[PDB]
Amino acid sequence: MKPEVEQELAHILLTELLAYQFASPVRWIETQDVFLKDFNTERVVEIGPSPTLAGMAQRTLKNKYESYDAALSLHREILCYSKDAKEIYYTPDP
Amino acid sequence: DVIKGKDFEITAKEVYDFTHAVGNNCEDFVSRPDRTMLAPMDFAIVVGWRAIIKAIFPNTVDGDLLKLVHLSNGYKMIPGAKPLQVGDVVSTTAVIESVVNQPTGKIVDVVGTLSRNGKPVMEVTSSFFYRGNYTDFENTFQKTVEPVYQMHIKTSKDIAVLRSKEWFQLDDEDFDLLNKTLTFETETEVTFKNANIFSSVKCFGPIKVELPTKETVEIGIVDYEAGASHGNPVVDFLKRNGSTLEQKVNLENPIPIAVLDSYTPSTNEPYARVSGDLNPIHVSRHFASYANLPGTITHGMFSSASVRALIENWAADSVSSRVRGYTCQFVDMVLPNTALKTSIQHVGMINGRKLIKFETRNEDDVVVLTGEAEIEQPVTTFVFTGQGSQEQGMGMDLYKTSKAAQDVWNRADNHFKDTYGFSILDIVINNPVNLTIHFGGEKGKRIRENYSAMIFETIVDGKLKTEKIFKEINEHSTSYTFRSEKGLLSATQFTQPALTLMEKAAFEDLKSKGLIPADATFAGHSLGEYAALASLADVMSIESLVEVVFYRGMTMQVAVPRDELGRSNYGMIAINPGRVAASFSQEALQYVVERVGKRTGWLVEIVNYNVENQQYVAAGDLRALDTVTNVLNFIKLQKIDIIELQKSLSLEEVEGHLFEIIDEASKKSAVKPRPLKLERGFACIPLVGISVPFHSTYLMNGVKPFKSFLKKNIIKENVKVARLAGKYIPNLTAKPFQVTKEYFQDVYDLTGSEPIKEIIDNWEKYEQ
Repeated sequence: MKPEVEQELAHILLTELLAYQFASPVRWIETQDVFLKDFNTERVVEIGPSPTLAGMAQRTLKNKYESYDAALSLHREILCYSKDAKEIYYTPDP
Repeated sequence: DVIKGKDFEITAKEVYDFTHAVGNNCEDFVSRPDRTMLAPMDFAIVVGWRAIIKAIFPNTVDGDLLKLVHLSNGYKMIPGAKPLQVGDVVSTTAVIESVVNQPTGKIVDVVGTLSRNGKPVMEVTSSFFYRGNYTDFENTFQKTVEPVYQMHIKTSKDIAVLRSKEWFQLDDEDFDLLNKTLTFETETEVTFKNANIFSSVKCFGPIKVELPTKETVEIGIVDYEAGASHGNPVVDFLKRNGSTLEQKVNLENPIPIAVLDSYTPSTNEPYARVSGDLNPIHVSRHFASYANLPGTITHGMFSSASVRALIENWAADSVSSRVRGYTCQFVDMVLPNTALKTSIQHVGMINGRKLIKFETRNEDDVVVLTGEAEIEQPVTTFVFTGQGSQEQGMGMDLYKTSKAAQDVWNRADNHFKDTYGFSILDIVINNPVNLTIHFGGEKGKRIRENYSAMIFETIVDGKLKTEKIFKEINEHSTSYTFRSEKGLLSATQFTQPALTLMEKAAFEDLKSKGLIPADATFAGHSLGEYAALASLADVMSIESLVEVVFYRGMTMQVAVPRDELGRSNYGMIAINPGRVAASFSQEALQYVVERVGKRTGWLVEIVNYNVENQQYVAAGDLRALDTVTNVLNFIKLQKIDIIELQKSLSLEEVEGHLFEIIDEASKKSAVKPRPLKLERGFACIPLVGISVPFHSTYLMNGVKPFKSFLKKNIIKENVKVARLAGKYIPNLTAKPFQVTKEYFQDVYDLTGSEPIKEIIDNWEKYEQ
């Protein structure tokens, strides 16, 4: 499918998603069932001055994934930038 | 001449025998059902060893193969190439790279390339050492593939420097190079007359220009020819004036991963059989005595593959797929019956792949090997905080240290000073309660002209009512005053850009220290998803991003024009459905919020679906927020399920039983005046710092202007699909970004629109 057409279609697709998610409800229930479950992402970082999505992704996992995280030998690190930067930059205290 | 090896099919037996011939404990190389039996990348040599050695024989590359001690070998996957599966059919082709006659002997570099399905999958770079003295000035040659340098032409004194260079042949000699990014497919051949001076220099290769649509074209040719060369000036030029595409960043302090005890087996027989390295020096003591060495030397590549197991174990989290590279430099020699104490360090990080540096120690406390290892960890995903979480002096700790923060904040603030005549950095730093934007002077007029174009395009009964923001400001207005009760930073118009910038500056500091894989997923908290999108994809430039978020912040301040103070009779509330009752799920919450909103006649809807049966943020009329607060107070106290009584007792009588409770709640919720506080329920907790009703039904009018702005401010030239696709998860549509009729039809279902319906019907025209 043509590059200039695939650029037009991706441009309109995103533009309409952002124009509507502007005034549309945020389905974050299923958003946490796109990456946490379906894509087995290990390390989650929360970019911001306080943790909000942190306690959200952690309590989604404790509800639905405590038996899905312990049964596939994986450690999910839910991190916030302003609180847990050390783990990000790999700059521990010796 | 390019050499070609016999097409070598991968089997499950040979890989199963190799996991004991190296002693690998990785379970991704064991034969089990469902999951594939991936080849360990150290097995790639078994395919290509036959061809690589075939390049070292030629009668013009001459030396004592007994005195040939392997110098350095690697394995590197090309980008995207999946590592070898169980049953794969892998062909080999190699070429001899450089014949370098070092004073101590002759290093010969060999480049082998393995091909599966017709395409390349991994390249093997090696160097070997014929020791002695090599008057080999005729039989020598250097044929290396020079790194693709770029060069940015920001200015005219520096395009004049490039044009002075005769080697830059242009197809269109008038082509305006200014404000472009050229790249150089440089490959340099060189003959030597001596061990330093070159006999002749050959620099050729096309020259491209990155276009705004990210499709390059060959606009020039490099063609540098001379006699008695001492160095390639072309490559020397691009070394200082141009830049390498990939620059590995390092840590402040390298992570001491470990120092693990690997034991060399008494015998080098089980690996010489499976490797095709029959070389007796490893097994035959009589051969090992002829080589002057202190016994039957362990296979080098065996020491390589034994340390690779350790690199995959304790630096690649025990996964076959994610390890990308593996090199080993042969320093010293070690015998069988040793306990090798291998010193692994994580020293670097580059663009997702962890740079792992090691040296190999024995019990004897001496170094026998060095080498690198690239390991991608695609298992990163980003979540971005939304509004309310802002405070005075936020992201100023990052500002005074990082250049990646500094340059972001500075570029935004310069954009804001020159556009709207104010400092977001002033606001964040000291939170002025009021800010007077002065339109005095020619700066001030051009600022005011920017203010004049901020307009609500709000639909009213199938017709747009373009009502100006801050109506007061007109062509005769001198100076406007932005007003806050406590501190303007708190007002959303500034909260949104400040938060979005701090989150862009933090993420650009991680780009500067390159801790961010290029295939991670992401999603953000209502506003957060603007930061994530600018961050992970570069969807908006910094000046674009701040403008669009400012415009949003203006749209959301005067979405509902308020009283004199600025107290909107709207807001939000974060509801635990479990608090009211555990049996009271998400289906009983959406049913009770829709039944209270139809009866009471006011607005209340579910706008964020945060946590599954623990957090749903519901916005609308503030009386329609405290009457649903009292509805989940009264259902909680009464312990009365609606999902039990609607099916298991009576059909739609519960709907007629829900009027009288909503009629109780809404006749005590209609008493309280308009400046009412949303008082925390037993089921609900009210949101602080958010007076606007974002994502509710109140701003259904102001969707069409926000589209009109995102049409003027998202240009398809910036937008790429590759960088988005598989990662981008919208807030509304919780799905991977897909450019298909599946996603167009699933978005048209949630909220229909004229341009998504026009593309679904005309999808077959845009297919071809």
